[PDB]
Amino acid sequence: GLFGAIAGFIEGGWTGMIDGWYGYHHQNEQGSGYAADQKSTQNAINGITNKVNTVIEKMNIQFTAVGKEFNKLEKRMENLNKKVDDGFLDIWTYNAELLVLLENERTLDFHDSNVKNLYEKVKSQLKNNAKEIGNGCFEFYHKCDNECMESVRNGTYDYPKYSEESKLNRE
Amino acid sequence: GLFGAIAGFIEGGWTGMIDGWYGYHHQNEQGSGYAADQKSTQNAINGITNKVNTVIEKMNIQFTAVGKEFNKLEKRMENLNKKVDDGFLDIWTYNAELLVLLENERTLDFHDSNVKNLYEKVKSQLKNNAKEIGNGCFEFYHKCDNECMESVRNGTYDYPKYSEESKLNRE
Amino acid sequence: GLFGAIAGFIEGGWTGMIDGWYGYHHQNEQGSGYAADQKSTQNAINGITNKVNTVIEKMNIQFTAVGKEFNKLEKRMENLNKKVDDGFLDIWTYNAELLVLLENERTLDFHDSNVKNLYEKVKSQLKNNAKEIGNGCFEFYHKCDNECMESVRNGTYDYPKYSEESKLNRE
Amino acid sequence: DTICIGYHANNSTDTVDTVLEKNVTVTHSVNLLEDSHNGKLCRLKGIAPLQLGKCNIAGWLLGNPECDPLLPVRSWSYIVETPNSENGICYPGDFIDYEELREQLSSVSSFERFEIFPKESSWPNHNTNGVTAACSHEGKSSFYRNLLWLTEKEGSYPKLKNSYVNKKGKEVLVLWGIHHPPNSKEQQNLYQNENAYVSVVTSNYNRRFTPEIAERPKVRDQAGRMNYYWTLLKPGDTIIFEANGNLIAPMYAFALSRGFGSGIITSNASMHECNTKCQTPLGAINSSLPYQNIHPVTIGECPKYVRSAKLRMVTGLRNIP
Amino acid sequence: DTICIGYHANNSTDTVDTVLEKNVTVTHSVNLLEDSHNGKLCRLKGIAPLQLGKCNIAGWLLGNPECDPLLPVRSWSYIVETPNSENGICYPGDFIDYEELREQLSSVSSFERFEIFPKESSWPNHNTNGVTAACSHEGKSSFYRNLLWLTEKEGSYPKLKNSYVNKKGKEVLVLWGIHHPPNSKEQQNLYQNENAYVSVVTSNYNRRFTPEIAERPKVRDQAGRMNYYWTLLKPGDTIIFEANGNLIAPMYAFALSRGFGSGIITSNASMHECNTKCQTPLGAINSSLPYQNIHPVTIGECPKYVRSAKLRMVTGLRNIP
Amino acid sequence: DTICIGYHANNSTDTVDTVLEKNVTVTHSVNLLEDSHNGKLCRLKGIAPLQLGKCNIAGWLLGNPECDPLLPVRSWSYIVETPNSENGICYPGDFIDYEELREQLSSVSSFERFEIFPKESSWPNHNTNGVTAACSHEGKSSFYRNLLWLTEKEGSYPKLKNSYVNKKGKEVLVLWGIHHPPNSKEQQNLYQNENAYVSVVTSNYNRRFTPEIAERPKVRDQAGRMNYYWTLLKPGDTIIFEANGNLIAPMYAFALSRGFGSGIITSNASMHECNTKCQTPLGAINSSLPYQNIHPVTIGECPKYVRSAKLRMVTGLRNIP
Ligand SMILES: *[C@@H]1O[C@H](CO)[C@@H](O[C@@H]2O[C@H](CO)[C@@H](O[C@@H]3O[C@H](CO)[C@@H](O)[C@H](O)[C@@H]3O)[C@H](O)[C@H]2NC(C)=O)[C@H](O)[C@H]1NC(C)=O
Ligand SMILES: *[C@@H]1O[C@H](CO)[C@@H](O[C@@H]2O[C@H](CO)[C@@H](O[C@@H]3O[C@H](CO)[C@@H](O)[C@H](O)[C@@H]3O)[C@H](O)[C@H]2NC(C)=O)[C@H](O)[C@H]1NC(C)=O
Ligand SMILES: *[C@@H]1O[C@H](CO)[C@@H](O[C@@H]2O[C@H](CO)[C@@H](O[C@@H]3O[C@H](CO)[C@@H](O)[C@H](O)[C@@H]3O)[C@H](O)[C@H]2NC(C)=O)[C@H](O)[C@H]1NC(C)=O
Ligand SMILES: CN(C)[C@H]1CCN([S@@](=O)(F)=Nc2ccc(C(=O)N3CCO[C@@H](c4ccccc4)C3)c(Cl)c2)C1
Ligand SMILES: CN(C)[C@H]1CCN([S@@](=O)(F)=Nc2ccc(C(=O)N3CCO[C@@H](c4ccccc4)C3)c(Cl)c2)C1
Ligand SMILES: CN(C)[C@H]1CCN([S@@](=O)(F)=Nc2ccc(C(=O)N3CCO[C@@H](c4ccccc4)C3)c(Cl)c2)C1
Ligand SMILES: *[C@@H]1O[C@H](CO)[C@@H](O)[C@H](O)[C@H]1NC(C)=O
Ligand SMILES: *[C@@H]1O[C@H](CO)[C@@H](O)[C@H](O)[C@H]1NC(C)=O
Ligand SMILES: *[C@@H]1O[C@H](CO)[C@@H](O)[C@H](O)[C@H]1NC(C)=O
Repeated sequence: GLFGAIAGFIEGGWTGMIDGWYGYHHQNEQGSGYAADQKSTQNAINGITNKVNTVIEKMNIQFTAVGKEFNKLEKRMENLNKKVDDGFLDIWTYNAELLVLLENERTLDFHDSNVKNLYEKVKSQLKNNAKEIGNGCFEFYHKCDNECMESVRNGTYDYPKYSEESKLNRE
Repeated sequence: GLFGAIAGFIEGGWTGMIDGWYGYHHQNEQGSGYAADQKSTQNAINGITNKVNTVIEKMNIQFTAVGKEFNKLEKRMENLNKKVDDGFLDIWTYNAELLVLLENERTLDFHDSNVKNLYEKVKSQLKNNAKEIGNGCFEFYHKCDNECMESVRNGTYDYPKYSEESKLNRE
Repeated sequence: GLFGAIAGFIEGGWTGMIDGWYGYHHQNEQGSGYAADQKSTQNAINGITNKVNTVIEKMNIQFTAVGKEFNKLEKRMENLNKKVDDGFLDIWTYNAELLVLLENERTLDFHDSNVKNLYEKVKSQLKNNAKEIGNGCFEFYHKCDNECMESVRNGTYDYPKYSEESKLNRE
Repeated sequence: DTICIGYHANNSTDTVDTVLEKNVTVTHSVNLLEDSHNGKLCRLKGIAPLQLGKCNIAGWLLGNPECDPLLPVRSWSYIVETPNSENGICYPGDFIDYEELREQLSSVSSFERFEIFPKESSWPNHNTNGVTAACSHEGKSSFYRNLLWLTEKEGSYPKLKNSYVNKKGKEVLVLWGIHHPPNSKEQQNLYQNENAYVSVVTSNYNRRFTPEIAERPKVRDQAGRMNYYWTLLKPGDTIIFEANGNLIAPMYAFALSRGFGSGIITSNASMHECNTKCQTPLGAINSSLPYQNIHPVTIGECPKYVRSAKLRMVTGLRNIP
Repeated sequence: DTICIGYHANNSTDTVDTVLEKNVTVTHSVNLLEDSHNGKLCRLKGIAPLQLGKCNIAGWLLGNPECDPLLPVRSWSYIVETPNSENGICYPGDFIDYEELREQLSSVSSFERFEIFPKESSWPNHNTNGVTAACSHEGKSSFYRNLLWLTEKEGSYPKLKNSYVNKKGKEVLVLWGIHHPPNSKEQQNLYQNENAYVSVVTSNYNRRFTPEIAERPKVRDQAGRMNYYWTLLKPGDTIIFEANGNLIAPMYAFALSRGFGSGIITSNASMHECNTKCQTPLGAINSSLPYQNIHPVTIGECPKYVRSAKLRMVTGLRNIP
Repeated sequence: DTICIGYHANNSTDTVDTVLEKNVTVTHSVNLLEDSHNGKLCRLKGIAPLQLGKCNIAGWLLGNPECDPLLPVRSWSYIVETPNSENGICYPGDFIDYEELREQLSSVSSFERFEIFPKESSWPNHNTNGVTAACSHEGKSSFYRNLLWLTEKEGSYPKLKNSYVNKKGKEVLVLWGIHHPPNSKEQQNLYQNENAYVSVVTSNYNRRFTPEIAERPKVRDQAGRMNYYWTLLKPGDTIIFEANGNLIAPMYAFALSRGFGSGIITSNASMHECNTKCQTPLGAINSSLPYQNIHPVTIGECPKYVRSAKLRMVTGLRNIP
């Protein structure tokens, strides 16, 4: 994708995370589990629901539209009516297919951006207290319990609390 | 936004910076102040002015366009004239509203990108001579006077000049 | 650009790299040379070829479309035929010019993204075994022969293999 | 201890297309194209259509005797013609401005069939019993139910003169015909005058008709012709018929009510006890989707017709399990 | 010591919409939709319009006496009709190809009203003083200013024959009428011949008119009818009128100049001493914006009409003070 | 030791436009707008066009003698008229529904010119040798090749009656004319009857024509007029002509075949030994591009016409050597 996260440095998705589009997987002495980031998922849902509604609202309802009849001496008028009907159908088919293609590309890039931004938020919090092991995973240089993991997930990670221990194990 | 700077890791804007769209705030022993980045602001202004002019230029001027009259035995032709007028109005209203919505989304993402790129330019210059304290701010590990601040703003920061002092205070 | 690589922190392009859109230049004791990244270039080629084909496929072939004749007592019908022909021409000219402008902007941003993602892939591999010297170049803290360079290019760089030597020269 | 950043995946096999890539499998998606219909003719917004059965518009308005007679008053939301309407005009000729009349009926929501000139009161000095084998009924010669073939009585065709004042408060559609015999011997036999004429006048209509006699190729075994004419009589206006021959006089007229959103369609589907907001000649559509690919002809509040086979917008992510 | 990266904010309350989000407050924005007009009829590119006042197109061209007479020569940029034009055709009948004539006038920029057949020189053997109560003026019976009702003189209606050669170098619009009395007694009284005819011929026009006599409903208290006809006489061409009755002869014709960008509109606004590049029936528009939502009918160089209520493009950033 | 990330550059000077920036030099690009044609009239999908030469549609169908006679049977893909077609109708008058006939011919792919009424077999009691100076040939008076001017023979004009049955299996286009002398002396001289009439009838066509005699301005030195009429005779149907004067009888008719994708264009280009899938009045287009800016009139499989001067999509990168 444009932001390099989905199908990029994060190779695959998580079937085990069913509660959201983006989230975290943790592993410490207390166990393991998946936790969706509710803030980013809900914000994305609102944006995407906005996009689909905008596409539907932009297309007015088609009210009654039937054909006309012409006698054998009105061929020019009949062909003009056909040219109008065919021309409008050409444009609306064109507009509809292109709008979906264009918005589909942006939607996938939008999801790619959210994953990258979420990744950078964690990386900017941990700093040198952890190391990038690839695949979007961080290995802590200190013990990180469930309360410590929750602090990373909600953006309140206490970096000074673990700096001394991390530096020792970072050696 | 798509690039995570505006309303992201930089929470809010600066009412005190009136001379540009993007810029710097500094704090040292000589005082504090706001300084807009003229290069990025002027480049963005040229791009945005380009976009608005392109939208206006793409819409040709509407020359004279009035209605027609039909007698009681020309109802089919009257309804064909109405179908043409309504159909064109449907398409142009559709094109106009969607173009604004699409370009508005890109314009906000364009500004988000400029802030992020400006942030990364400073970060790539300071390297380990300063530390990321969040909210888009850097705290220097050395004394940085007005001349030193100007070097960061115009891309000529002398990293080796302060490496020894920064390493000492970085301890 | 939107991602800041092309015409950004990588100032200019390489006329000496003729085998691809993105690639690497290396310099060690065994010599120097340009090597295109075949994976990213081929993927971009497939995407761009997709985009051009989609634009052409979305425009149906124009089958026979000639004018009509009207006598001196059919001026209203003649002007209706002109209004239909002019109106459709206005829309298709509008759609064609805007589609090219919009896709051209996205195409340049697409190439900018590929360079940035390629740069970040190398940076995430080398970590602290090398230093960012600007202009998109990395200076190794250890000897890196042709086999070592090939490992970076294909994503199999052995970071632990050189950590001790890099740390010594990093001093 | 480790923490990882990741994204959702599932068992979805939905695919979408983008400008850069096709057949992208995605976790969630929304279909925007309606392609399903029920295959039935339904009531539209609570009002049933007017089905003409074996008749087309021309046959119903003139009163072709081979179609089942309708109730005196009908109200509808759209008009259905069968694709093989064999019963139309039965005596050959020209229906003047027929297509314009069809366009007028496309905005009519109700009719009342009433006797404008009563059969046994309006023409005391003329014969009104004329029938033809072209408009047969049950194997016997007959004629249009709404018209009357006036001919000579006791060897004479007096100059007739009759009028009607529109006191219905709605437009009244009046139809009549002009007969053109194939030779002068028949013209004298039926109408007793060779230089005959028909005059029809209202406040805004003024036309004079004259027979044009010549031998013609047989159409439905008739060398004669009948030309059919109509006009809309405004509320409060008078129509006057004057003729000394060849007039196919009106007997029943239609008081018409104007409505919105109606139209005429051709369909072989059957009427069912169902209600819809959108009707096509193939069937009814129950959908809130913005597009459909079922039929370009629509009545009611309908999705926009497009030629596309698939219109799917991705809502979720690329699916990589 | 610290340095920070930031972006602009201000007190702006302007909002824009995006595909992903609505009611986004932004620092700077540009309105693209013109919604203001001055509510007046103005000169268009330095040329004043032709206001018909109480007349419609039909009344002005025929010369209805209830409208103020115009100057012999006028040049305009557009034509204004009032929504309640009571003065049009005053003697009831049909204006043949009236809508086509209106379309022709939409590309006319000037007229010269000149005497094609002088009143006291062209018809020495016919009475030209005919007037009717339908075309009244100041409570007295009158007639069209551009036409002449020819009737019998001294009990005789000689077969007239008059012609005009177009030496104006521009198209000449000629109008005439045909009278249809309601009974043969009046036809003989006015024109002395029962089988009368009117012939009008040019190099490209060739039509013959014959009266059609019948009793008709009273329209403006007249059971008779007058049918109005017109043709465009090409430069250098001749028109010949031949009749032995029922001709409403032309007296004044119009030499027409062709222009570009003109049209006919209906408006109740008043003319003002102003100049504009864009005129709508509601008022004039002074704007460089690409869109407007004021009126779909426009004359001049105008923004494109759309149904939208708001079209605002953001130029600045999201505003977060 | 160093490793660097970079991108391609070359000597390309191609420029593209974006919404944010114009005159962007790019490494690779694709032109989408076809602006080249060969300037010749070519065969379309292997079929040569029908070139009318000095004739227009009217002159060819009536058989103006100043044009080179065509082969009895022709099949074509499109019809070419020259911009200065001087040879059309040579005897002045009106070609009724001429534009409708042109529209019919736009979907015709073949004709067979055959004798519907043989010259020396169909009119034994009438003179068929009438010629006029208006339709001259080699400096001598002549007449249309497909029509016959019937006049009196031995001081008498018997009431003629002739018919043709369509046994061609295709529609037959029949053309005829009606002559209007400028005075009654000539009407009696040519046709011996003053109250003459012409009748033409088929199963779906029924019209009666009557001369209208008056002095008219000279057009091509003729004060008389000839009105031209046509009808399409359905397969298996009969057409009957009945007249006692003024009939310009048909002699040759056209059996027509229906096709797809054809049309009529005006062009001064010359026919060449070439083949194309797309033909414009300026020349043929050989291209797979989606757009063209050569001409809005196209025949065949053609790119879409747009007003743009440049439509270039970038495929490569911004070029910064
Ligand atoms: C369009 O996108 C779909 C979504 O993935 C593609 O469908 C998948 O295509 C593969 C290959 O044709 C199908 O078969 C698989 O092939 C391997 C090779 O032998 C076989 O061992 C597997 O067991 C499997 O059958 C796969 O079932 C199919 N998945 C579906 C239909 O859900 C498709 O190929 C794309 N392209 C087109 C042109 O449709
Ligand atoms: C559309 O966008 C505008 C731009 O912000 C929104 O306008 C603002 O809406 C709030 C809430 O309705 C207004 O009232 C505020 O509410 C708090 C709660 O009590 C009150 O204490 C504040 O003093 C303030 O009055 C606010 O004034 C208003 N700002 C404006 C109009 O400039 C608006 O809500 C958005 N939505 C819609 C549907 O318009
Ligand atoms: C459109 O984009 C093209 C692509 O670069 C621009 O073309 C280049 O423009 C420059 C300046 O007009 C040309 O001249 C150069 O100027 C310097 C100044 O003296 C001179 O020393 C150089 O030797 C050189 O001649 C340059 O040749 C030209 N390159 C081309 C045509 O390939 C162009 O300016 C842009 N703008 C417009 C309005 O076309
Ligand atoms: C006329 N109809 C068809 C229209 C009218 C407008 N809507 S609507 O805009 F709401 N459509 C959709 C349809 C689907 C979605 C979507 O992907 N999910 C819904 C929210 O949980 C998401 C989720 C589920 C599991 C795990 C993680 C995330 C999945 C969205 Cl976001 C919007 C439909
Ligand atoms: C037909 N009319 C309406 C059209 C014709 C084309 N133009 S135009 O394209 F120039 N429009 C605009 C309108 C506004 C802007 C804009 O945001 N600022 C102007 C430049 O200083 C910016 C600034 C101000 C203070 C601090 C920081 C930055 C604000 C721009 Cl960039 C373009 C208008
Ligand atoms: C109707 N015609 C005109 C259409 C039908 C569809 N195609 S097509 O989509 F294939 N067009 C193009 C045209 C050009 C390109 C392109 O930039 N390069 C081709 C691949 O090597 C690229 C390269 C070369 C040297 C060094 C590095 C990279 C250059 C592409 Cl990617 C697609 C044309
Ligand atoms: C974040 O999680 C921590 C648990 O470590 C908790 O103490 C804190 O209150 C949470 N903050 C928010 C804003 O939820
Ligand atoms: C950048 O600022 C420094 C001040 O520290 C100054 O010496 C230098 O000349 C400036 N460079 C540019 C290109 O403006
Ligand atoms: C990558 O390059 C190295 C050379 O250092 C080679 O040993 C390895 O097999 C390569 N891997 C792939 C997947 O090409």
